[PDB]
Amino acid sequence: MKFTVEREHLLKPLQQVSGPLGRPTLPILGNLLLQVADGTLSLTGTDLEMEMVARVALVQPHEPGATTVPARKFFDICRGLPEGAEIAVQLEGERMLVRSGRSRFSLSTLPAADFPNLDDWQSEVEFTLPQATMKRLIEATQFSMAHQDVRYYLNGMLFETEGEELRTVATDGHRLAVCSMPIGQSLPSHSVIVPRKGVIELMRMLDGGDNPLRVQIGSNNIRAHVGDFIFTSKLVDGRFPDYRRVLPKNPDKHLEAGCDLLKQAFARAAILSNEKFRGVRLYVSENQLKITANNPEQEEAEEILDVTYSGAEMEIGFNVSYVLDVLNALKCENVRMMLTDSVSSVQIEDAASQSAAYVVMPMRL
Amino acid sequence: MKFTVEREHLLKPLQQVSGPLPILGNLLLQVADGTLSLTGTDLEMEMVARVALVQPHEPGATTVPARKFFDICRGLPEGAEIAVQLEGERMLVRSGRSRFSLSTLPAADFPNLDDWQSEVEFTLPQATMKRLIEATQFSMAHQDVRYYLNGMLFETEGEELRTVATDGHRLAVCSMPIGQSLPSHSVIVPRKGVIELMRMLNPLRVQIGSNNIRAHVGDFIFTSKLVDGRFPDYRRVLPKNPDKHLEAGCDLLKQAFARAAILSNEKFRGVRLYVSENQLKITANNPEQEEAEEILDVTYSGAEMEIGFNVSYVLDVLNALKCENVRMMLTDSVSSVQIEDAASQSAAYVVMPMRL
Ligand SMILES: O=C(O)c1cc2[nH]c3c(c2cc1Cl)CCCC3
Ligand SMILES: [Ca+2]
Ligand SMILES: [Ca+2]
Ligand SMILES: [Ca+2]
Ligand SMILES: [Ca+2]
Ligand SMILES: [Ca+2]
Repeated sequence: MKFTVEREHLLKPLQQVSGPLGRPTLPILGNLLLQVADGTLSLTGTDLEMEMVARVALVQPHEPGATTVPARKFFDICRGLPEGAEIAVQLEGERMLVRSGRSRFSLSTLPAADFPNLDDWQSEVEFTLPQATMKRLIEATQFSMAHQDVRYYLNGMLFETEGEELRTVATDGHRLAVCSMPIGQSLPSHSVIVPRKGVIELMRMLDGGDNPLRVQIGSNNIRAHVGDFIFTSKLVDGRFPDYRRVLPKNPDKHLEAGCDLLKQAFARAAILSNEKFRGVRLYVSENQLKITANNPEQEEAEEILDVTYSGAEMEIGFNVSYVLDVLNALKCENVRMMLTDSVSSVQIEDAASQSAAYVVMPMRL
Repeated sequence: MKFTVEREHLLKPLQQVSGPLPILGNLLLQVADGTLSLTGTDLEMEMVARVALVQPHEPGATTVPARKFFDICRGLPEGAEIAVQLEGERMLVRSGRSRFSLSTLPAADFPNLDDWQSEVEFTLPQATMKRLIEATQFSMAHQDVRYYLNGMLFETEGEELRTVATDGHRLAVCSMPIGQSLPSHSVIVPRKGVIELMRMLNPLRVQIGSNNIRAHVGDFIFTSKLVDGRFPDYRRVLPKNPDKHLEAGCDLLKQAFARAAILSNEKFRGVRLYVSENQLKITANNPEQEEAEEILDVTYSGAEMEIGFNVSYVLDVLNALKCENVRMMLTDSVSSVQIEDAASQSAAYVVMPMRL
């Protein structure tokens, strides 16, 4: 194996493939697979559940072959080299030698034959969509995912195809987020759970260019194709909850308010809320919302806002962190809070769009 | 106590006094004459800020949580007026239609530092004191049992102010002329107070006493206790005669160190240096049998030798230097090495050799 590549053509691909890799349990998991074949350098990083592949064209003389080298060490060397540095790489048995100017580097290798290989799988549904659409879908729901839960299925994100739309669903049991976006393609119905790190990697590969994203989904796998990068991940088997049964059936009390004004009022009030439970009180009356928070230290905050509201008065408690999470994810001018009573969930949406909806459970305080 | 003041005039002062026991997490607010005074402390050091009050005000003093009162004022929108009044066991904060009642502790209970006399006084530009601290800060010890090293020596001599810092493995010296005739004096400022003095940096007026150090800049006053101990003489740490002189490009030397370090030992990162005529070879290796080598064009001419260095110690020096050319003054394979900028003698750095 032999290749010479300019620093900047190797740098970003190296960062991408290293994504799925802190403390590797076994030595080979800390390594990247390098392959030179048909004038192309393929790089691969894995964690047994997912793979990130980068393909790099070779304009300089090269020789076929494959080896694995430490990801972090090889990335650090290339990054450390000066801009425009020519990086000559050759496999020499047990070591891979890296040369650039009068800089010399020798890396430990493990056989390419020993590198983990995710089994082949048959695609069942395929569609293309803009990178921006995928970014929107992930950023709207990502925060609602559970962290290291025993209910493994909640630690991921549901991906749903229905009609002309692609949909994401995330919930941690306490609060729910759901976002739908049209893609202009007739789709069958699949409901697959994408793991936590898979959601991160999907988000990582969107460089904000106009390169379309090609998505393939199977019974047990998902694949995402952006530019010269191919991401494959195994899916999480389980029974993910339906969002249609979590959405409030009867929201009779609709409140409309400025998103940023609601956000900054909640943020100021949060300062004096209970440090563990993060509870804020909401009193809603005609065209006005009052936000109050108190902690065991006997401290009190109060905020008063002009809103649009015609319904009956009610008092309701919320975990302020959940509300602030929703409002930061919406990033719009006007927000809509769909209420029922003090013991039922709220539905929070963008006032101008039904494409995203949020459900937060009420709180006793 | 009662005052109404613009948000703009509180933001900067609040940030400075929240720099440095339950009462230590609070800020002392005093209203006297036509001034609001804000004080934060950690028992060792103290930061006082003054802000003028033109709106109807009432004199008095209380204490309120530092992080909370700051987060409230900063959380409010720009152009907001902030009305504050003490009402029994609570301080009421009002702006627009935002209300805040914070828990209080009496002003009489707030820990004030003992009164002390100034023995040495001098004024110097902000940029000079920044320069003096920046050049030596990294060489301070962190949690060493030798408490006198957990800080920085401030020395006056002739017309110069000098900072010295050492962790026993590497030492840093920097001298700057301030244009004033000074008495010879040395004091040790605690590392926490050193970093605080750095953040507040229009001349700075400095007052040094037997057990305290004070700094006046703008409308802020920083007072800190001194570390009571005997600090090592830098004059005896500098090598007697480093006859071997290596001159290298600062950035090239930096990058060649950072790249080689990648393949050194993860626990104690060191590189080997082979010096010959107009060439420097930087090598490194690890328990995985991995090797790095960096060849550099330099200016030397002296005798060939091999010497190892801790990567972090050298990089720290080169990052402080921020210059074109670095001069490395060597003696032998087992002795300390002096590092300086090639064009200036203001700063000197001494690093122990490392065995690899
Ligand atoms: O390596 C050196 O030149 C060196 C020598 C030193 N001798 C002493 C210290 C010291 C530091 C260095 Cl860097 C600090 C504590 C007092 C005695
Ligand atoms: Ca080799
Ligand atoms: Ca003022
Ligand atoms: Ca000032
Ligand atoms: Ca030699
Ligand atoms: Ca050696």
